[PDB]
Amino acid sequence: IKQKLETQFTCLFCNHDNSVVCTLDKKNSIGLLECKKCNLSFQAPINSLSQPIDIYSDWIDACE
Amino acid sequence: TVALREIRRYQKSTELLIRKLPFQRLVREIAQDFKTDLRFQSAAIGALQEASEAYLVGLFEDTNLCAIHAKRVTIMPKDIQLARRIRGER
Amino acid sequence: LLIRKLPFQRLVREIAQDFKTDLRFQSAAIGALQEASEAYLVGLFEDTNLCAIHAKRVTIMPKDIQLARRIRGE
Amino acid sequence: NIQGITKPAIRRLARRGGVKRISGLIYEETRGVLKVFLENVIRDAVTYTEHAKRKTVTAMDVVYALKRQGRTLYGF
Amino acid sequence: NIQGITKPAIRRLARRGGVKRISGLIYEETRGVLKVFLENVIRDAVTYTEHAKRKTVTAMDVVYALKRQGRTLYGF
Amino acid sequence: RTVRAELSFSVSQVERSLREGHYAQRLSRTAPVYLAAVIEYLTAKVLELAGNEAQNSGERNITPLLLDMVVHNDRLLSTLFNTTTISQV
Amino acid sequence: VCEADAPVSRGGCGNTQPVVRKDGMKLWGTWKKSR
Amino acid sequence: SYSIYVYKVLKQVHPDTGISSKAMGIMNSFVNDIFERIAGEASRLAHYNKRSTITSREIQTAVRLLLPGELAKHAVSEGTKAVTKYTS
DNA sequence: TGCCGAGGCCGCTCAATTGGTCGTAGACAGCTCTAGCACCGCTTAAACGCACGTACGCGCTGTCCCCCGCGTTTTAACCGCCAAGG
DNA sequence: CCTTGGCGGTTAAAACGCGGGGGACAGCGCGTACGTGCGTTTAAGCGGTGCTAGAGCTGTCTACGACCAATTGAGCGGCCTCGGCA
Ligand SMILES: [Zn+2]
Repeated sequence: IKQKLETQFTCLFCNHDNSVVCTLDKKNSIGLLECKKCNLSFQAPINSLSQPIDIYSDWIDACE
Repeated sequence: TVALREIRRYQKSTELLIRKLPFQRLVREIAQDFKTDLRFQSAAIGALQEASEAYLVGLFEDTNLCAIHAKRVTIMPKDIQLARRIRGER
Repeated sequence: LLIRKLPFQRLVREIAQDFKTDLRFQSAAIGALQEASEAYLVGLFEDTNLCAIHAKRVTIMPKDIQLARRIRGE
Repeated sequence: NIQGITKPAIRRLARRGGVKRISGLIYEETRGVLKVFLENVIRDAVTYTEHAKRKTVTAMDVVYALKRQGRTLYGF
Repeated sequence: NIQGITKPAIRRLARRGGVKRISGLIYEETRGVLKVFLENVIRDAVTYTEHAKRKTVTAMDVVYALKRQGRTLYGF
Repeated sequence: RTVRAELSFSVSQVERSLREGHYAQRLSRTAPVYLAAVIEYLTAKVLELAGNEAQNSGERNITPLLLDMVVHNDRLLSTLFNTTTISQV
Repeated sequence: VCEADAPVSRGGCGNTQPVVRKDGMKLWGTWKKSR
Repeated sequence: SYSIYVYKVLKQVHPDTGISSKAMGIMNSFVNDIFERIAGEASRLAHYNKRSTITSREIQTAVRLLLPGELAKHAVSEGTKAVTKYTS
């Protein structure tokens, strides 16, 4: 079953903190970051061990 | 006969003929393809469904006329392909 | 223009007399009416043609015109 | 009269429309469609002229009457 | 998907319209006519929502989108 | 002025809407009385038929099904509602 | 949801009700605004 | 907005027949639509003649344009026999 | 026999009335445009008959794909169970 | 002892195969009234001055209704009194 989790991470674009939601689909190995504010979306691959800090880390490197 | 029966019935009533949940899913899917996670008032979706069903029903009236014009009792693709063309939809 | 312009003007003045009296028309007004009327009739004949062809009829009949006009909402 | 809308002028319109063959009853049915179209547009053109306190139906009253039917006309 | 517009819902609608017997190649067409109608109305409803700086498509945005097609909807 | 003109709609509220709609820069003295009279006629022609059909059918109240059946029947005003759709929801 | 209408009005206001959670000395309520 | 007067005309046309709550919203959207259509059309009329004041004459013309036929005739007779009763 | 339903009185908020600007709306004049309405010369376009042909329509046939009913069965969507933690 | 992570159990109906049996799609036959290209003759159609004036175009003048500013009256909601059905 998918996991819809709220986090305390700051969006890299709109800068609103505590407004990034992480949807981790392990059945297809696809993780999804969403803002609740500006609502920018970012997709990245996840394994079985990943957690909201794993894809949010991949989002920091995808920008820089 | 049962076909006629249904036509006597549906034309008598005004309830929505498409299932609510499914329609909600279709609308949200299509909308999601324009702008991500768009929230919807329930009345917005209801408006969309009323409009869509009225549209399809009218289309089926015209389609029926096109089929009957061709001395047929069964509506086919050439009917809609005609009704919508004359409507200026295509 | 495919209709004698003058005949379109006559008919026009006649119909117009039934709405408002002692009317006068600019020539350009009548011309506008004729362009509009002929464009309308041509389009209608296209749709009618489509109805006839639909009913193994490429040759328009009154039935075809009536179907076309009904679907147009006319 | 409506009889000025001659048989070969409707025939020409039909040809311009793509019709190959015309029945013998289209001619009175096309005059009855043209008369309805003119009774719908001239009523609005006469309404714009009576509203403009004129007695001459200009071509912009005809453009406005065709605009009120979704038939915008360019060139006047 | 568009497959949620099922076979008997298109049949029911046809029954309301007055259709007696319906050929098989009409549901896909309807699914393709309904999708064009929704792609024409939802585009205008999303345009009114993005113009109103909202994120929730209200029912008055749908009424305005249907009003821009000559399909005024009463009751919202 | 509504009772004085012996009408039922307020010339005032509608006039306020005209001011808020900003349909022009300045209204006339008798333009909202004519518009309220005309509107009042259309409401007293539609609801006259809805109240005629509720007692012809035998209904007590007026439902939206009565409005949808009347305005698309009654060729008197069915032309005004060629392109309308009562929601019925 | 607190129903405005009986399942006829019951005195309700129609509002959906939140899921109230305790976080120390503070209570947080999460309302589901009207998938 | 206009729902308080729809019931007031309904008390005159049918003092025995009541109306629902959805039908009041339908008649209120009908009235706000034929209002924002007549005023809109009238606004177009006041621009085509380069005027600045919407008089009752631009309303009578927008009623002649919008309403088809007998509804416009009756519509223009009720507005005229309400403005004349107003000025007296 | 007596208290909650309805009308009346005291506040609230928005509508109605009055006075000064103010540029834009209405008047009015000078004057040229294309619409005014009447006649020529010529011509592209129109009124009416033909006739063998291609299209329009009626009747019979094939087989054939939607017609009506039943049964579980599955997504989607509402209500209760495994056995880990804090 | 109590409340979430994923999982059976919880319905209205359709995911319809597929058994049965017939309405009706498209090609094929015959079959008749109507039907346009070409032919005649025409009555109106296109282009030119000649004449005559209605009211648009553009100019400055004079002008009356709205804007935003201080007064202030009527409709409506919250207290508060009066009254007959149970
Ligand atoms: Zn963001």
